Amino acid sequence: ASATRVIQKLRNWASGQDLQAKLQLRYQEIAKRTQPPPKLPVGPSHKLSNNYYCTR
Amino acid sequence: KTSFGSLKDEDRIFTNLYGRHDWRLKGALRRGDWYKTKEILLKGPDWILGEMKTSGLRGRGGAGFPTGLKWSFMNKPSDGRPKYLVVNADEGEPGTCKDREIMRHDPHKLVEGCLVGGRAMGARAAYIYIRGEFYNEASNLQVAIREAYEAGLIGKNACGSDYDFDVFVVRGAGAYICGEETALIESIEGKQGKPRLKPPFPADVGVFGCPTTVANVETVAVSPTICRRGGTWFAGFGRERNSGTKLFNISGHVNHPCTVEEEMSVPLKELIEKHAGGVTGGWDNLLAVIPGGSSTPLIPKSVCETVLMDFDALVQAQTGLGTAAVIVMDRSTDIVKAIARLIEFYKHESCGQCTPCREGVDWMNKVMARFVKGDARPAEIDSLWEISKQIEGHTICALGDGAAWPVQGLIRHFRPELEDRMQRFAQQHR
Ligand SMILES: Cc1cc2nc3c(=O)[nH]c(=O)nc-3n(C[C@H](O)[C@H](O)[C@H](O)COP(=O)(O)O)c2cc1C
Ligand code: SF4
Repeated sequence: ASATRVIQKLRNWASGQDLQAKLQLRYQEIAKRTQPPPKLPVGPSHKLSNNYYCTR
Repeated sequence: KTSFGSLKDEDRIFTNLYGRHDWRLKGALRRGDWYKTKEILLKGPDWILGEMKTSGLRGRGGAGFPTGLKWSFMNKPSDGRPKYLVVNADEGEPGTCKDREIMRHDPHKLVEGCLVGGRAMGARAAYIYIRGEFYNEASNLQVAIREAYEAGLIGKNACGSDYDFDVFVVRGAGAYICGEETALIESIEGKQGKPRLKPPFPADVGVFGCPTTVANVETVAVSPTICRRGGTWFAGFGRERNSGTKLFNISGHVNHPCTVEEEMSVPLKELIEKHAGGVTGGWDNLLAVIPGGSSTPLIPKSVCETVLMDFDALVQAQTGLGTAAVIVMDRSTDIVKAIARLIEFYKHESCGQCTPCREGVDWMNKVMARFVKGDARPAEIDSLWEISKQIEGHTICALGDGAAWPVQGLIRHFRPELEDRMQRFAQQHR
Protein backbone atom coordinates (compact mmCIF):
# COMPACT_ATOMS: atom_id res chain seq x y z
CA ALA A 1 0.00 0.00 0.00
CA SER A 2 2.99 2.19 0.70
CA ALA A 3 4.28 2.40 -2.86
CA THR A 4 4.99 5.37 -5.08
CA ARG A 5 2.82 6.35 -8.02
CA VAL A 6 5.52 5.45 -10.55
CA ILE A 7 6.02 2.01 -8.99
CA GLN A 8 2.25 1.46 -8.87
CA LYS A 9 1.98 2.39 -12.56
CA LEU A 10 4.85 0.04 -13.42
CA ARG A 11 3.28 -2.80 -11.42
CA ASN A 12 -0.13 -2.32 -13.02
CA TRP A 13 1.29 -2.17 -16.54
CA ALA A 14 3.59 -5.15 -16.01
CA SER A 15 0.84 -7.27 -14.45
CA GLY A 16 -1.74 -6.14 -16.99
CA GLN A 17 -4.25 -5.81 -14.14
CA ASP A 18 -5.06 -3.29 -11.43
CA LEU A 19 -3.20 -4.34 -8.29
CA GLN A 20 -3.95 -1.60 -5.74
CA ALA A 21 -7.63 -2.56 -5.72
CA LYS A 22 -6.94 -6.19 -4.74
CA LEU A 23 -3.47 -6.29 -3.20
CA GLN A 24 -2.78 -9.45 -1.21
CA LEU A 25 -1.48 -7.74 1.95
CA ARG A 26 -4.03 -6.98 4.65
CA TYR A 27 -3.68 -3.53 6.22
CA GLN A 28 -6.79 -2.21 7.99
CA GLU A 29 -9.95 -3.64 6.39
CA ILE A 30 -9.72 -6.82 8.48
CA ALA A 31 -11.68 -7.25 11.70
CA LYS A 32 -10.34 -5.97 14.99
CA ARG A 33 -8.59 -8.67 17.00
CA THR A 34 -10.53 -7.71 20.13
CA GLN A 35 -14.20 -8.43 19.55
CA PRO A 36 -17.33 -7.69 21.58
CA PRO A 37 -18.63 -10.73 23.47
CA PRO A 38 -21.20 -12.88 21.67
CA LYS A 39 -24.58 -14.18 22.80
CA LEU A 40 -25.12 -17.45 20.98
CA PRO A 41 -28.74 -18.55 20.46
CA VAL A 42 -30.21 -21.73 21.84
CA GLY A 43 -31.63 -24.09 19.27
CA PRO A 44 -34.90 -26.00 19.30
CA SER A 45 -35.86 -28.44 22.07
CA HIS A 46 -35.14 -25.73 24.65
CA LYS A 47 -38.89 -25.32 25.02
CA LEU A 48 -39.45 -26.36 28.69
CA SER A 49 -42.76 -27.92 27.57
CA ASN A 50 -43.98 -30.31 24.84
CA ASN A 51 -40.37 -31.43 24.64
CA TYR A 52 -40.31 -35.09 25.61
CA TYR A 53 -37.29 -36.93 24.29
CA CYS A 54 -39.35 -39.86 23.00
CA THR A 55 -40.99 -37.55 20.44
CA ARG A 56 -37.64 -36.44 18.97
CA LYS B 1 -87.28 -35.85 41.35
CA THR B 2 -85.35 -33.45 39.11
CA SER B 3 -84.23 -31.11 41.91
CA PHE B 4 -82.41 -32.12 45.08
CA GLY B 5 -81.77 -30.51 48.44
CA SER B 6 -83.87 -29.15 51.31
CA LEU B 7 -83.47 -32.32 53.34
CA LYS B 8 -86.01 -33.04 56.05
CA ASP B 9 -84.96 -33.06 59.69
CA GLU B 10 -86.71 -36.40 60.23
CA ASP B 11 -84.57 -37.73 57.38
CA ARG B 12 -81.31 -36.26 58.73
CA ILE B 13 -79.18 -39.33 59.45
CA PHE B 14 -76.82 -37.44 61.78
CA THR B 15 -79.07 -36.04 64.49
CA ASN B 16 -77.00 -34.43 67.24
CA LEU B 17 -74.50 -32.87 64.88
CA TYR B 18 -74.46 -29.62 66.88
CA GLY B 19 -73.50 -30.88 70.31
CA ARG B 20 -76.93 -30.86 71.93
CA HIS B 21 -79.02 -33.89 72.95
CA ASP B 22 -76.51 -35.57 75.33
CA TRP B 23 -73.89 -37.34 73.17
CA ARG B 24 -73.56 -40.17 75.74
CA LEU B 25 -75.28 -43.56 75.55
CA LYS B 26 -78.56 -42.46 77.15
CA GLY B 27 -78.97 -39.67 74.61
CA ALA B 28 -77.97 -42.02 71.81
CA LEU B 29 -80.69 -44.46 72.88
CA ARG B 30 -83.18 -41.59 73.09
CA ARG B 31 -82.28 -40.42 69.57
CA GLY B 32 -82.36 -44.00 68.29
CA ASP B 33 -79.23 -46.15 68.28
CA TRP B 34 -78.48 -49.80 69.07
CA TYR B 35 -82.08 -50.50 68.04
CA LYS B 36 -82.74 -53.93 66.49
CA THR B 37 -78.97 -54.37 66.19
CA LYS B 38 -79.22 -57.93 67.52
CA GLU B 39 -81.86 -58.57 64.86
CA ILE B 40 -79.47 -57.15 62.25
CA LEU B 41 -76.60 -59.36 63.40
CA LEU B 42 -78.82 -62.44 63.41
CA LYS B 43 -80.11 -61.43 59.98
CA GLY B 44 -76.50 -61.88 58.98
CA PRO B 45 -73.66 -60.74 56.74
CA ASP B 46 -75.21 -61.44 53.33
CA TRP B 47 -78.33 -59.44 54.17
CA ILE B 48 -76.24 -56.48 55.37
CA LEU B 49 -74.09 -56.56 52.23
CA GLY B 50 -77.20 -56.75 50.05
CA GLU B 51 -78.61 -53.82 52.00
CA MET B 52 -75.47 -51.81 51.24
CA LYS B 53 -75.58 -52.80 47.57
CA THR B 54 -79.23 -51.79 47.24
CA SER B 55 -78.57 -48.52 49.07
CA GLY B 56 -75.74 -47.71 46.67
CA LEU B 57 -73.73 -45.90 49.33
CA ARG B 58 -70.30 -44.81 48.13
CA GLY B 59 -67.16 -44.06 50.11
CA ARG B 60 -67.32 -40.92 51.80
CA GLY B 61 -63.54 -40.78 52.17
CA GLY B 62 -63.14 -38.95 48.88
CA ALA B 63 -62.29 -42.17 47.08
CA GLY B 64 -65.77 -42.72 45.79
CA PHE B 65 -65.73 -46.52 45.70
CA PRO B 66 -69.01 -48.44 46.19
CA THR B 67 -69.22 -49.37 49.86
CA GLY B 68 -71.28 -52.52 49.37
CA LEU B 69 -68.93 -54.03 46.80
CA LYS B 70 -65.85 -52.95 48.78
CA TRP B 71 -67.17 -54.55 51.97
CA SER B 72 -68.27 -57.65 50.08
CA PHE B 73 -64.67 -58.11 48.95
CA MET B 74 -64.28 -60.04 52.22
CA ASN B 75 -67.18 -62.48 52.29
CA LYS B 76 -64.80 -65.42 52.01
CA PRO B 77 -64.67 -68.22 54.61
CA SER B 78 -62.02 -68.39 57.32
CA ASP B 79 -58.32 -68.69 56.44
CA GLY B 80 -56.55 -69.20 59.76
CA ARG B 81 -55.95 -65.51 60.22
CA PRO B 82 -58.47 -63.16 61.86
CA LYS B 83 -60.21 -60.38 59.98
CA TYR B 84 -60.36 -56.72 60.93
CA LEU B 85 -62.42 -53.62 60.29
CA VAL B 86 -60.40 -50.41 60.38
CA VAL B 87 -62.04 -47.01 60.64
CA ASN B 88 -60.38 -43.92 59.28
CA ALA B 89 -60.89 -41.11 61.78
CA ASP B 90 -57.71 -39.32 60.68
CA GLU B 91 -59.53 -36.54 58.76
CA GLY B 92 -56.42 -34.64 57.62
CA GLU B 93 -57.80 -32.90 54.51
CA PRO B 94 -58.09 -29.10 54.71
CA GLY B 95 -61.72 -28.00 54.81
CA THR B 96 -62.94 -31.22 56.44
CA CYS B 97 -64.50 -31.28 59.92
CA LYS B 98 -67.34 -33.82 59.59
CA ASP B 99 -65.53 -36.80 61.13
CA ARG B 100 -64.50 -34.69 64.13
CA GLU B 101 -68.08 -33.49 64.57
CA ILE B 102 -69.62 -36.95 64.48
CA MET B 103 -66.93 -38.46 66.72
CA ARG B 104 -67.39 -35.81 69.39
CA HIS B 105 -71.18 -35.46 69.11
CA ASP B 106 -72.56 -38.91 68.20
CA PRO B 107 -69.89 -41.54 68.85
CA HIS B 108 -72.32 -44.38 69.54
CA LYS B 109 -73.33 -44.25 65.88
CA LEU B 110 -69.66 -44.85 65.05
CA VAL B 111 -69.46 -47.72 67.56
CA GLU B 112 -72.66 -49.35 66.28
CA GLY B 113 -71.41 -48.97 62.73
CA CYS B 114 -68.13 -50.61 63.70
CA LEU B 115 -70.10 -53.55 65.08
CA VAL B 116 -72.42 -53.81 62.07
CA GLY B 117 -69.62 -53.53 59.51
CA GLY B 118 -67.47 -55.99 61.43
CA ARG B 119 -70.33 -58.48 61.40
CA ALA B 120 -70.97 -57.81 57.69
CA MET B 121 -67.36 -58.53 56.80
CA GLY B 122 -66.92 -61.22 59.43
CA ALA B 123 -64.34 -59.95 61.89
CA ARG B 124 -63.23 -59.82 65.49
CA ALA B 125 -62.09 -56.23 65.98
CA ALA B 126 -62.46 -52.71 64.64
CA TYR B 127 -59.44 -50.46 65.07
CA ILE B 128 -60.51 -46.81 64.94
CA TYR B 129 -57.37 -44.94 63.89
CA ILE B 130 -58.15 -41.44 65.11
CA ARG B 131 -56.09 -38.35 64.40
CA GLY B 132 -53.55 -37.55 67.09
CA GLU B 133 -54.65 -33.94 67.45
CA PHE B 134 -58.20 -35.02 68.40
CA TYR B 135 -57.43 -35.87 72.01
CA ASN B 136 -60.82 -34.76 73.34
CA GLU B 137 -62.61 -36.55 70.49
CA ALA B 138 -60.63 -39.73 71.16
CA SER B 139 -61.43 -39.51 74.87
CA ASN B 140 -65.14 -39.06 74.13
CA LEU B 141 -64.98 -42.07 71.80
CA GLN B 142 -63.31 -44.09 74.56
CA VAL B 143 -66.03 -43.02 77.00
CA ALA B 144 -68.65 -44.21 74.51
CA ILE B 145 -66.81 -47.50 73.98
CA ARG B 146 -66.55 -48.07 77.73
CA GLU B 147 -70.28 -47.37 78.05
CA ALA B 148 -71.01 -49.85 75.26
CA TYR B 149 -68.86 -52.49 76.97
CA GLU B 150 -70.66 -51.85 80.26
CA ALA B 151 -74.03 -52.16 78.51
CA GLY B 152 -72.84 -55.35 76.81
CA LEU B 153 -73.02 -54.00 73.27
CA ILE B 154 -69.41 -55.08 72.55
CA GLY B 155 -67.45 -58.10 73.67
CA LYS B 156 -68.30 -61.83 73.86
CA ASN B 157 -71.98 -61.10 73.20
CA ALA B 158 -72.51 -58.42 70.56
CA CYS B 159 -75.82 -56.92 71.73
CA GLY B 160 -76.95 -60.33 72.95
CA SER B 161 -75.98 -62.18 69.78
CA ASP B 162 -73.48 -65.03 69.73
CA TYR B 163 -71.00 -62.80 67.88
CA ASP B 164 -67.75 -61.65 69.48
CA PHE B 165 -66.35 -58.24 68.62
CA ASP B 166 -63.84 -55.76 70.02
CA VAL B 167 -63.43 -52.04 69.36
CA PHE B 168 -60.03 -50.42 69.85
CA VAL B 169 -59.02 -46.78 69.46
CA VAL B 170 -55.49 -46.05 68.27
CA ARG B 171 -54.27 -42.47 68.03
CA GLY B 172 -52.00 -41.10 65.35
CA ALA B 173 -49.16 -38.69 65.90
CA GLY B 174 -49.66 -35.92 63.38
CA ALA B 175 -49.43 -37.17 59.81
CA TYR B 176 -51.92 -36.33 57.07
CA ILE B 177 -50.59 -39.23 54.99
CA CYS B 178 -51.73 -41.59 57.75
CA GLY B 179 -55.26 -40.87 56.59
CA GLU B 180 -54.47 -43.02 53.57
CA GLU B 181 -55.69 -46.61 53.61
CA THR B 182 -52.45 -48.60 53.53
CA ALA B 183 -50.46 -45.87 55.30
CA LEU B 184 -52.98 -46.01 58.13
CA ILE B 185 -52.57 -49.79 58.16
CA GLU B 186 -48.79 -49.36 58.47
CA SER B 187 -49.25 -46.74 61.20
CA ILE B 188 -51.38 -49.19 63.18
CA GLU B 189 -48.76 -51.89 62.58
CA GLY B 190 -46.19 -49.57 64.15
CA LYS B 191 -44.01 -48.54 61.22
CA GLN B 192 -43.89 -45.16 59.52
CA GLY B 193 -46.96 -43.90 57.70
CA LYS B 194 -45.74 -44.93 54.27
CA PRO B 195 -48.45 -46.42 52.02
CA ARG B 196 -47.78 -49.84 50.54
CA LEU B 197 -48.41 -50.89 46.96
CA LYS B 198 -51.49 -52.72 45.69
CA PRO B 199 -51.71 -55.74 45.13
CA PRO B 200 -51.92 -57.11 47.82
CA PHE B 201 -55.16 -55.36 48.61
CA PRO B 202 -56.15 -54.78 52.25
CA ALA B 203 -58.89 -57.41 51.82
CA ASP B 204 -56.04 -59.94 51.48
CA VAL B 205 -53.18 -58.41 53.51
CA GLY B 206 -54.07 -55.59 55.90
CA VAL B 207 -53.04 -54.83 59.48
CA PHE B 208 -50.80 -57.61 60.85
CA GLY B 209 -51.11 -59.39 57.50
CA CYS B 210 -54.79 -60.15 58.09
CA PRO B 211 -57.75 -59.47 55.78
CA THR B 212 -58.95 -55.98 56.70
CA THR B 213 -61.39 -53.41 55.37
CA VAL B 214 -60.67 -49.70 55.81
CA ALA B 215 -63.75 -47.47 55.91
CA ASN B 216 -64.53 -43.83 56.60
CA VAL B 217 -66.19 -42.67 59.82
CA GLU B 218 -69.15 -41.20 57.94
CA THR B 219 -69.50 -44.45 55.98
CA VAL B 220 -69.59 -46.69 59.03
CA ALA B 221 -71.69 -44.16 60.93
CA VAL B 222 -74.42 -44.16 58.28
CA SER B 223 -74.08 -47.96 57.98
CA PRO B 224 -76.42 -49.06 60.84
CA THR B 225 -79.13 -46.53 60.00
CA ILE B 226 -78.91 -47.73 56.39
CA CYS B 227 -79.39 -51.29 57.62
CA ARG B 228 -82.23 -50.27 59.94
CA ARG B 229 -84.26 -47.98 57.66
CA GLY B 230 -84.00 -49.98 54.46
CA GLY B 231 -81.64 -48.73 51.79
CA THR B 232 -84.26 -48.07 49.18
CA TRP B 233 -84.81 -44.96 51.32
CA PHE B 234 -81.10 -44.07 51.13
CA ALA B 235 -81.10 -44.65 47.37
CA GLY B 236 -84.24 -42.51 47.22
CA PHE B 237 -82.13 -39.63 48.41
CA GLY B 238 -79.68 -38.25 45.86
CA ARG B 239 -79.44 -38.90 42.15
CA GLU B 240 -78.70 -42.24 40.50
CA ARG B 241 -75.30 -43.68 41.55
CA ASN B 242 -74.81 -40.70 43.92
CA SER B 243 -77.29 -41.49 46.66
CA GLY B 244 -78.09 -40.62 50.24
CA THR B 245 -77.12 -37.78 52.53
CA LYS B 246 -73.75 -36.10 52.92
CA LEU B 247 -72.03 -33.99 55.57
CA PHE B 248 -70.96 -30.80 53.80
CA ASN B 249 -68.44 -28.57 55.49
CA ILE B 250 -68.46 -25.01 54.16
CA SER B 251 -65.50 -22.82 55.03
CA GLY B 252 -63.64 -19.81 53.72
CA HIS B 253 -65.28 -16.55 52.68
CA VAL B 254 -68.84 -17.35 53.66
CA ASN B 255 -70.97 -15.51 56.19
CA HIS B 256 -71.55 -18.55 58.44
CA PRO B 257 -68.98 -21.31 57.87
CA CYS B 258 -70.58 -24.48 59.13
CA THR B 259 -70.99 -28.24 58.89
CA VAL B 260 -74.46 -29.28 57.72
CA GLU B 261 -76.01 -32.55 56.60
CA GLU B 262 -77.65 -32.17 53.19
CA GLU B 263 -79.00 -34.42 50.46
CA MET B 264 -76.69 -35.38 47.62
CA SER B 265 -77.00 -33.66 44.21
CA VAL B 266 -77.91 -30.37 45.90
CA PRO B 267 -76.76 -27.31 43.91
CA LEU B 268 -73.59 -25.64 45.15
CA LYS B 269 -75.25 -22.21 45.04
CA GLU B 270 -78.33 -23.52 46.87
CA LEU B 271 -76.14 -25.19 49.52
CA ILE B 272 -74.09 -22.05 50.18
CA GLU B 273 -77.02 -19.62 50.13
CA LYS B 274 -79.15 -21.88 52.35
CA HIS B 275 -76.67 -23.09 54.97
CA ALA B 276 -73.60 -20.83 54.91
CA GLY B 277 -75.52 -17.56 54.66
CA GLY B 278 -73.99 -16.73 51.29
CA VAL B 279 -70.61 -15.50 50.14
CA THR B 280 -69.16 -12.50 51.97
CA GLY B 281 -70.17 -9.67 49.65
CA GLY B 282 -72.54 -11.85 47.64
CA TRP B 283 -72.67 -14.45 44.92
CA ASP B 284 -71.38 -11.78 42.55
CA ASN B 285 -68.41 -11.36 44.88
CA LEU B 286 -67.75 -15.11 44.74
CA LEU B 287 -64.62 -15.93 42.72
CA ALA B 288 -63.83 -19.64 43.09
CA VAL B 289 -64.77 -22.74 45.07
CA ILE B 290 -62.93 -25.94 45.96
CA PRO B 291 -65.80 -28.45 46.32
CA GLY B 292 -63.71 -31.29 47.71
CA GLY B 293 -61.33 -30.75 50.55
CA SER B 294 -57.98 -30.04 48.98
CA SER B 295 -57.37 -32.82 46.45
CA THR B 296 -59.94 -31.47 44.08
CA PRO B 297 -59.25 -28.58 41.68
CA LEU B 298 -60.96 -25.20 41.50
CA ILE B 299 -64.25 -24.33 39.89
CA PRO B 300 -64.90 -20.64 39.13
CA LYS B 301 -68.15 -18.75 39.67
CA SER B 302 -69.31 -19.37 36.08
CA VAL B 303 -69.50 -23.15 36.50
CA CYS B 304 -70.35 -22.83 40.21
CA GLU B 305 -73.62 -21.22 39.08
CA THR B 306 -75.26 -24.50 38.05
CA VAL B 307 -73.07 -27.35 39.33
CA LEU B 308 -74.55 -30.09 41.50
CA MET B 309 -72.92 -31.95 44.39
CA ASP B 310 -72.41 -35.46 43.02
CA PHE B 311 -69.31 -37.46 42.27
CA ASP B 312 -70.53 -37.68 38.67
CA ALA B 313 -71.53 -34.01 38.52
CA LEU B 314 -68.15 -32.80 39.74
CA VAL B 315 -66.37 -35.28 37.46
CA GLN B 316 -68.33 -33.68 34.61
CA ALA B 317 -67.26 -30.27 35.94
CA GLN B 318 -63.63 -31.56 35.95
CA THR B 319 -63.49 -31.81 39.74
CA GLY B 320 -64.39 -34.38 42.35
CA LEU B 321 -66.57 -34.83 45.38
CA GLY B 322 -63.98 -35.63 47.99
CA THR B 323 -64.86 -35.04 51.62
CA ALA B 324 -67.55 -32.52 50.54
CA ALA B 325 -65.58 -29.58 51.94
CA VAL B 326 -66.64 -26.45 50.07
CA ILE B 327 -63.84 -23.91 50.46
CA VAL B 328 -65.10 -20.55 49.17
CA MET B 329 -62.89 -17.74 47.88
CA ASP B 330 -64.39 -14.36 46.99
CA ARG B 331 -62.88 -11.80 44.62
CA SER B 332 -60.91 -10.10 47.41
CA THR B 333 -58.34 -12.87 47.79
CA ASP B 334 -55.08 -14.12 46.31
CA ILE B 335 -56.10 -17.31 44.51
CA VAL B 336 -52.49 -18.02 43.54
CA LYS B 337 -51.44 -17.67 47.19
CA ALA B 338 -54.24 -20.01 48.30
CA ILE B 339 -53.15 -22.67 45.81
CA ALA B 340 -49.51 -22.16 46.80
CA ARG B 341 -50.45 -22.66 50.45
CA LEU B 342 -52.17 -25.90 49.46
CA ILE B 343 -48.99 -27.02 47.69
CA GLU B 344 -47.08 -26.04 50.86
CA PHE B 345 -49.45 -28.35 52.75
CA TYR B 346 -48.83 -31.23 50.36
CA LYS B 347 -45.07 -30.67 50.50
CA HIS B 348 -45.14 -30.72 54.29
CA GLU B 349 -47.40 -33.78 54.43
CA SER B 350 -45.73 -35.90 51.74
CA CYS B 351 -44.43 -39.12 53.22
CA GLY B 352 -41.37 -39.12 50.99
CA GLN B 353 -41.49 -42.70 49.69
CA CYS B 354 -41.98 -42.11 45.95
CA THR B 355 -39.51 -40.05 44.03
CA PRO B 356 -42.37 -38.54 41.88
CA CYS B 357 -44.43 -37.20 44.80
CA ARG B 358 -41.39 -36.37 46.95
CA GLU B 359 -39.27 -34.45 44.44
CA GLY B 360 -42.13 -33.21 42.27
CA VAL B 361 -44.21 -31.76 45.08
CA ASP B 362 -41.14 -30.01 46.47
CA TRP B 363 -40.59 -28.70 42.93
CA MET B 364 -44.24 -27.64 42.70
CA ASN B 365 -43.91 -25.79 46.00
CA LYS B 366 -40.92 -23.81 44.74
CA VAL B 367 -42.57 -23.07 41.37
CA MET B 368 -45.80 -21.94 43.03
CA ALA B 369 -43.91 -19.67 45.43
CA ARG B 370 -42.24 -18.08 42.42
CA PHE B 371 -45.69 -17.79 40.81
CA VAL B 372 -46.98 -15.91 43.85
CA LYS B 373 -44.00 -13.55 43.79
CA GLY B 374 -44.22 -13.16 40.01
CA ASP B 375 -40.63 -13.94 38.92
CA ALA B 376 -41.58 -16.73 36.52
CA ARG B 377 -42.21 -16.78 32.77
CA PRO B 378 -45.38 -17.92 30.96
CA ALA B 379 -43.58 -20.98 29.55
CA GLU B 380 -43.23 -22.21 33.14
CA ILE B 381 -47.03 -22.51 33.33
CA ASP B 382 -47.00 -25.30 30.75
CA SER B 383 -43.83 -26.65 32.38
CA LEU B 384 -45.72 -26.92 35.68
CA TRP B 385 -48.64 -28.54 33.86
CA GLU B 386 -46.29 -31.21 32.52
CA ILE B 387 -44.76 -31.66 35.98
CA SER B 388 -48.27 -32.25 37.35
CA LYS B 389 -49.00 -34.76 34.59
CA GLN B 390 -45.73 -36.53 35.43
CA ILE B 391 -46.64 -36.72 39.13
CA GLU B 392 -50.22 -37.88 38.59
CA GLY B 393 -50.70 -41.60 38.07
CA HIS B 394 -47.03 -42.41 38.73
CA THR B 395 -47.11 -42.69 42.54
CA ILE B 396 -47.87 -45.37 45.11
CA CYS B 397 -50.75 -43.50 46.75
CA ALA B 398 -53.08 -40.70 45.72
CA LEU B 399 -51.36 -37.86 47.57
CA GLY B 400 -49.45 -37.20 44.35
CA ASP B 401 -52.70 -36.93 42.40
CA GLY B 402 -54.22 -34.81 45.16
CA ALA B 403 -51.27 -32.45 44.94
CA ALA B 404 -51.27 -32.35 41.14
CA TRP B 405 -54.99 -31.62 40.74
CA PRO B 406 -55.19 -28.14 42.41
CA VAL B 407 -52.26 -27.01 40.25
CA GLN B 408 -54.11 -28.30 37.19
CA GLY B 409 -57.28 -26.47 38.22
CA LEU B 410 -55.40 -23.22 38.80
CA ILE B 411 -53.67 -23.48 35.41
CA ARG B 412 -56.93 -24.47 33.72
CA HIS B 413 -59.01 -21.58 35.04
CA PHE B 414 -56.88 -18.75 36.45
CA ARG B 415 -54.13 -18.66 33.85
CA PRO B 416 -54.58 -14.96 32.91
CA GLU B 417 -54.12 -14.16 36.61
CA LEU B 418 -50.73 -15.92 36.58
CA GLU B 419 -49.74 -14.18 33.34
CA ASP B 420 -50.85 -10.82 34.75
CA ARG B 421 -48.74 -11.34 37.87
CA MET B 422 -45.72 -12.28 35.75
CA GLN B 423 -46.04 -9.26 33.46
CA ARG B 424 -46.60 -6.91 36.42
CA PHE B 425 -43.48 -8.29 38.11
CA ALA B 426 -41.46 -7.97 34.90
CA GLN B 427 -42.55 -4.40 34.24
CA GLN B 428 -42.00 -3.36 37.87
CA HIS B 429 -38.50 -4.90 37.94
CA ARG B 430 -37.39 -3.27 34.69
C1 LIG C 1 -53.18 -38.62 51.15
C2 LIG C 1 -54.52 -39.23 51.47
C3 LIG C 1 -55.18 -38.85 52.63
C4 LIG C 1 -56.42 -39.40 52.96
N1 LIG C 1 -57.02 -39.01 54.14
C5 LIG C 1 -58.15 -39.56 54.46
C6 LIG C 1 -58.74 -39.20 55.71
O1 LIG C 1 -58.31 -38.35 56.48
N2 LIG C 1 -59.91 -39.88 56.00
C7 LIG C 1 -60.51 -40.82 55.21
O2 LIG C 1 -61.53 -41.37 55.62
N3 LIG C 1 -59.96 -41.14 54.02
C8 LIG C 1 -58.83 -40.55 53.67
N4 LIG C 1 -58.23 -40.90 52.48
C9 LIG C 1 -58.89 -41.78 51.50
C10 LIG C 1 -58.83 -43.26 51.85
O3 LIG C 1 -58.16 -43.99 50.83
C11 LIG C 1 -60.26 -43.80 52.01
O4 LIG C 1 -60.96 -42.97 52.92
C12 LIG C 1 -60.31 -45.23 52.54
O5 LIG C 1 -60.04 -46.13 51.46
C13 LIG C 1 -61.65 -45.55 53.17
O6 LIG C 1 -62.60 -45.84 52.13
P1 LIG C 1 -64.10 -45.31 52.09
O7 LIG C 1 -64.12 -43.92 51.62
O8 LIG C 1 -64.85 -46.26 51.18
O9 LIG C 1 -64.68 -45.46 53.48
C14 LIG C 1 -56.99 -40.35 52.11
C15 LIG C 1 -56.34 -40.73 50.95
C16 LIG C 1 -55.11 -40.18 50.62
C17 LIG C 1 -54.42 -40.60 49.35
S1 SF4 D 1 -47.29 -40.41 46.66
FE1 SF4 D 1 -46.07 -39.29 48.25
S2 SF4 D 1 -47.28 -39.52 50.18
FE2 SF4 D 1 -47.98 -41.15 48.71
S3 SF4 D 1 -46.68 -43.01 49.10
FE3 SF4 D 1 -45.63 -41.77 47.47
S4 SF4 D 1 -44.13 -40.46 48.62
FE4 SF4 D 1 -45.70 -41.19 50.13
